[PDB]
Amino acid sequence: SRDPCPIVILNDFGGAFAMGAIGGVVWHGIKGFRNSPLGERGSGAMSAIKARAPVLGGNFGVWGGLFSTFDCAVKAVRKREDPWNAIIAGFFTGGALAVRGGWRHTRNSSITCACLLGVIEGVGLMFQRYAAW
Amino acid sequence: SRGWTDDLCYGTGAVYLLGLGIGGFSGMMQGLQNIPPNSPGKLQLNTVLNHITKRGPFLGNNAGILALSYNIINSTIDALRGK
Amino acid sequence: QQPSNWDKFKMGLMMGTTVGVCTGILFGGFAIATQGPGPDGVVRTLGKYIAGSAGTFGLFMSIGSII
Amino acid sequence: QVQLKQSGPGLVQPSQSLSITCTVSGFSLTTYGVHWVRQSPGKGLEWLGVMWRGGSTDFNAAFMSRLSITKDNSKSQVFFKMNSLQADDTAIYYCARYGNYDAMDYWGQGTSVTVSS
Amino acid sequence: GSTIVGKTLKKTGETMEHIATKAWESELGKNTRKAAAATAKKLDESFEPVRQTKIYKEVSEVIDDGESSRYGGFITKEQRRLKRERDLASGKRRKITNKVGGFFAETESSRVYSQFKLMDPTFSNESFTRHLREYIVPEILEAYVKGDVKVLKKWFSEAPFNVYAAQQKIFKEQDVYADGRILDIRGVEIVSAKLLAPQDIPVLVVGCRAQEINLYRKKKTGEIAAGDEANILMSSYAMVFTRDPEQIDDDETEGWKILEFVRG
Amino acid sequence: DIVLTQSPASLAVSLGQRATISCRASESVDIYGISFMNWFQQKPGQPPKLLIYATSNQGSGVPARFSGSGSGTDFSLNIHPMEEDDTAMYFCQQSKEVPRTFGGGTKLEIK
Repeated sequence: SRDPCPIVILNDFGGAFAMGAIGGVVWHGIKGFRNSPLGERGSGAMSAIKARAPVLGGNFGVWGGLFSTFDCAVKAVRKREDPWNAIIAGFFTGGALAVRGGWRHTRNSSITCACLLGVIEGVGLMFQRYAAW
Repeated sequence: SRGWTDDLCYGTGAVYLLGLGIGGFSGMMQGLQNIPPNSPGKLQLNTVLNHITKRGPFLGNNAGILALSYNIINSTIDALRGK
Repeated sequence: QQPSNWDKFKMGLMMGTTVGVCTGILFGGFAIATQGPGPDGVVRTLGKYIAGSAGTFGLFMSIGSII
Repeated sequence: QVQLKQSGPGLVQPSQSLSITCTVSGFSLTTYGVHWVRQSPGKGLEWLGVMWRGGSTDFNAAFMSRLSITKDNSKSQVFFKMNSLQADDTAIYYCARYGNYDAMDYWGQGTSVTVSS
Repeated sequence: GSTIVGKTLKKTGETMEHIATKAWESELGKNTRKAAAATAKKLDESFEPVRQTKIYKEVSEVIDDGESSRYGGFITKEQRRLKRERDLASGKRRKITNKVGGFFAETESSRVYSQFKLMDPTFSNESFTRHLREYIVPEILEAYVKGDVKVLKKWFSEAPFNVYAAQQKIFKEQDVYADGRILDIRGVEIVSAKLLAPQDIPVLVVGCRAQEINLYRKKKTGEIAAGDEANILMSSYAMVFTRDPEQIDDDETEGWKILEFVRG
Repeated sequence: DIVLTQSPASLAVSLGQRATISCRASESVDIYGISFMNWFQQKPGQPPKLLIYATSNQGSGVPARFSGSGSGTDFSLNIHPMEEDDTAMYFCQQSKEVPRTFGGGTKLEIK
């Protein structure tokens, strides 16, 4: 019950941006409460929020949207419903993200994100199995 | 918040990519306007790449947060202000 | 009967904790070996990694349960 | 508010043990330390020992043989102990909090310790 | 086997590269690049009536600000001094429940920030981070890599300036002088606020990353003694800032001092 | 370790006049450009109270008529308006080396 391939991409971009912004609100609110002085805790927390929420929002939005574009492309090419595409496109998104830097940086980032998607796909089987029965 | 998961992902994404593209064109133009007088070549690429990645997300994230806050304020009282 | 928001938030929290536990030992598989004991210790480093990965995945999974 | 109080053991016998308890209020003993300073009338002020912020202790060189300073964060107490007392140690004993730049701002009531028989 | 590849492969991507630059620096390549620049200025002039609409100007006033300096960018020295004098002209014109309940209690960072707020009633994390990003770190890093000791005389303490002078003495014995540039500085942030003494002196910790090139030139001939005009290398800097309670009326320093300077 | 000395052991001033106390050290108590010397005031029946810490900063709640300055080995404390309740015993205390020590003592009265 999902949207078609070219028009789910903007939905993925927006969802990832919202997730990044709200998580940045919670994270930097706690940090700005911790690091501010005694009498001006709330003003420092609000200044930290308005200074550092959109960076996390844009970062998670770009990562999610680029992964969704690669996932739609590899679903359009491989034309299967295997979970392996959720590995493969994620690996390519690692090779899309840390290109500036070095060869070792690209290799390490792509291998690490591929392992992360692999353990996500490994974990999700038990939730699909035992929650239903 | 009450959610409703509609007119929020589309509104944020369609202006986030819009602002990102506008910042991309503006940053490419401004990086091209400040080419070094000498020609080592690779350093021109590094200068324009630092310029474009500086200019891009600054014109993306502000528009994204603006549309997200507008949509949150709208959808908070969308059904609560019918009258 | 899908539209139960509390069920979705509970499922997202539980799934975020279960992936956070696995990502904690995923982070701690090589960092303790490469950096040795460290200034904190062997147990403290893996515990901090598990707690940090669990929190940073559970919070964003709780947000992503609704969206 | 911030307030320190002391016990009152006095008029002790010579070559006996002395124990003073300083109870703090308004702060925590794991984020502030305590100095212990006596003031004899014939030798002026002098410095006995400190309990730092980090939990370590320190004493003076001339009084290292019989000094003891311990802490308890749960009951917010600092215990001072001198094993031997002689006639030259009749004085007033104070415990003081040290804050930024090692400044003894908040001082206790101070106990009058007398040695006689 | 696989270890012999990196000698052979890396050259073969390079030999085809310069021919490609020979393709790019040709008359067709230069003509296409210059025509692309000319039609880029043509499109800029065509969409200038789009940009000059006042609703777009108002929404750009809402969006655009100085926070672009958050995302990178290097400041020239004349523009940095102009910004400093502009701001001067503007201003001068068993886990118990008590551990859970101690979240509102006073910490060591509260002590440090309370001390720096008592010294000056304008200090905050955002304002000092803005002043640190726009003036202090580019000045310190440019004077560090260009080998100018008069700028670093005011900022450093006794120990890192003595270490830097002993470092530069050998280069003075090496008959060479240091030239370089700073291309971009990003991630200027305050890591943690601690007290580093048994005397409880408050300190602040600053981290940043930058792109730099280090090379040494002969003072007589001018040829390269070390480094390369290529190989732009990335570095990180960690500094420890503190404040003197006196000499706060001294401008061009504002009472700040650097205790330790670590390059990684 | 660092034997201190206070110059005016007996001092008497009239009302509203400036009183100056001089404290001298054996060595320099300077560290990171800051001098660690503090000033204490003791009433005849009270525990001592902090006045000046780090030689240029006022204590909490201390009125502005108490000032301190000096560096190197010599420090001074100034009270430019003299009030009638400022009759006490004054000490200077260093805070650099581990054996902390206090000054001799200064008696201040009004003629």
